[PDB]
Amino acid sequence: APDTSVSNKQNFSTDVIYQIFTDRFSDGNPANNPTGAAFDGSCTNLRLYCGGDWQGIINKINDGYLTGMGITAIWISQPVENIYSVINYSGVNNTAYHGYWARDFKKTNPAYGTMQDFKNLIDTAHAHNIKVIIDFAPNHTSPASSDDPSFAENGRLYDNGNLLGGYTNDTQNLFHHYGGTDLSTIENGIYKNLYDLADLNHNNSSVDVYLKDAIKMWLDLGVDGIRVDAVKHMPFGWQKSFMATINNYKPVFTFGEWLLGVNEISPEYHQFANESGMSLLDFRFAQKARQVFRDNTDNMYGLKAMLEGSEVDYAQVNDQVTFIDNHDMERFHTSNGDRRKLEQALAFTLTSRGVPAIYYGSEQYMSGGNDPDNRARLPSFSTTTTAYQVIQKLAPLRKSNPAIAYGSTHERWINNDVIIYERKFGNNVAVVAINRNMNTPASITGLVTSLPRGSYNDVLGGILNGNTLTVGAGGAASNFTLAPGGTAVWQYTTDATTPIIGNVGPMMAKPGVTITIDGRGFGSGKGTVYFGTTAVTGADIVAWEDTQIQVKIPAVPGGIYDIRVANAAGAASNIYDNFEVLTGDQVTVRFVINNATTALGQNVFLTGNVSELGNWDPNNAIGPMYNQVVYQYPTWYYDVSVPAGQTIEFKFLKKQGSTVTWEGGANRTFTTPTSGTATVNVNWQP
Ligand SMILES: C[C@H]1O[C@H](O[C@H]2[C@H](O)[C@@H](O)[C@H](O)O[C@@H]2CO)[C@H](O)[C@@H](O)[C@@H]1N[C@H]1C=C(CO)[C@@H](O[C@H]2O[C@H](CO)[C@@H](O)[C@H](O)[C@H]2O)[C@H](O)[C@H]1O
Ligand SMILES: [Ca+2]
Ligand SMILES: [Ca+2]
Repeated sequence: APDTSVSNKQNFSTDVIYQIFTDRFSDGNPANNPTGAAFDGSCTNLRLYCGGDWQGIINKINDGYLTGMGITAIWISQPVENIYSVINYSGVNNTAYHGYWARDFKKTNPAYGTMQDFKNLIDTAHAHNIKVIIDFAPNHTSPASSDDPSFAENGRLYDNGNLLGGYTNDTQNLFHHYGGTDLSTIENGIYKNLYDLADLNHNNSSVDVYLKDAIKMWLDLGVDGIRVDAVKHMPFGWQKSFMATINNYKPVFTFGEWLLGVNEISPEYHQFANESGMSLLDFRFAQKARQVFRDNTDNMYGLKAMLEGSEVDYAQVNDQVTFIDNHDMERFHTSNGDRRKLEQALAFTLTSRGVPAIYYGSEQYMSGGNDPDNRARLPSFSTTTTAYQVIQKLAPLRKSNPAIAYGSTHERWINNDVIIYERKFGNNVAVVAINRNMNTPASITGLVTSLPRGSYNDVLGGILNGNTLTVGAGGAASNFTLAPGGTAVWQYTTDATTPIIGNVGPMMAKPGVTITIDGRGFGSGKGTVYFGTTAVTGADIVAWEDTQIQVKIPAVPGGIYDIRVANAAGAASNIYDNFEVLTGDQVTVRFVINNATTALGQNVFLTGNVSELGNWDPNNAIGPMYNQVVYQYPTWYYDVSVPAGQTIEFKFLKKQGSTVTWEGGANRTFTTPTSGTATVNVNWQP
């Protein structure tokens, strides 16, 4: 089907996501509203339920509020049943309005709707070519005190009505009981509890299998994407086996939230987007966009350096979800902030690389500080605000112009307050000019673009004071003055004669899974897909058309491969690298090694004979292992995704800089479980 189709669950670069807090959008069914102390119909106590639901979203899709804006994907609050308690935290009452305090991952939150209401939402969104992304928060259940079992619902987890267990007297060890995190280390943030939430123990086989069973249930209901909460607070090896469960079953676009502060660049963050099998909410983008367009704490050279730096640091930058604010930030618009600042920041996000997300109420200029004040009920459904019109004119270009959905980003003109960049994909191009200075016009001289000659009209129709661009020979533009606050977008689309790959989804799966390769210029007739030098042709190519190919992963050994497409005429595409072929289905095994004493700067790692363990390469070994919370030094431990049902060979090693010290003796062997969990507990062999 085409790359822009609503049925494309794997890749979202052609979409614009509207992020809805279900409770704060529209109460379409008053009969499902919480009663008593859990409800506030005026929505002035922002920690109570206001009444918004799935019928309210169905209504705003039907009457054209969302589709008039050009939205093609909706991201809603976690749909699962939550605790019913009103918890009083030092005077103020709190409810699960936000969907994050789960008690049954197999049932719906009835304040939002019934399972029939969820089905009706999937089907009415799809009939209007809107994809549906759900939050999924598998790190915890709800507020709990094992010392006081009467507090809230004591973190109890149910499985479709059946109690699996609570936090007090957890003889099954369904939960973690190591105390609360001080966030000092990533290790500390993973196994210790955050706030008062009952942390799930993913090394318990029942919890592992249950969470994997529950995500497949929501995939069977037709969801198109998953946003997973608190990814830096769950074992990276368990999350990799969780992604393999999704990708080897029904692959959908998945991304997580790993929060970064202003001008924080974390290698672990980039490593997670590049290796987990999921992408990330692009905080690096969001924070620099706020410094330049909102806070004025950096200028356009900072913006340029972030766009240029992130194109390299993210192995698949077209999968990162961008935004200028969301549920974990103060709203972009401030009380004394010029609305043009919000309007330019939205135009910047909508024409940039990645998958744009707009937080509900941006188009109505909502302001508010941090939680809960950034989650007020949206005040109006006015269809005529400038911000609504800016999204309406620009959001369609992600479907119609492949330079915007997939293209590279090239700075063509810049100074402290102005940037003009070009997006380019084959011969499709979009050029965007932004002057953030609200009182000084900018004289543009010397602009050269990849546009053919013509008089290009601003796609924004001059509403943000843009102008026509006259382009002559060699892509040279005639000089112009960019108005104060001016933003203009100019574009040209045409056919690709040669194959170009813009995006691939999923990026990690076992042999036989169908992956989706999107781009332009593939042609009508089936050609060849290369995974490395292995060619797959004929019946293994499930679908071929000019913008999308669906092909089965060949039976190649586990490892990472370059993908390349050749059309029927033998013309080959660009390489899309970093694809990981798994050895098979995954299970997460806890590896524990005792008596492994180390020097300062020396850490313990694991490697072995399958690609998941780095294929005996010390530079690709698993670790550094942990050694503080679950087990303490000199015992080291780590949760590692490993192929299910087979005998692996492995050894531990110590690494300090360039020096590797391998365990002596024979190679260790272990037969892994077919999907469930397991622990290996061994002693260092000198
Ligand atoms: C649990 C929180 O998770 C998300 O934010 C994460 C992010 O995904 C991580 O990878 C990142 O690195 O750390 C962030 C912080 O954990 C999500 O976006 C947050 O909004 C989410 N917050 C929830 C959960 C709770 C905790 O029960 C609520 O806070 C309550 O807890 C405190 C202390 O007990 C009380 O004083 C408050 O009054 C409670 O509301 C939040 O309301 C809710 O937003
Ligand atoms: Ca309601
Ligand atoms: Ca955790």
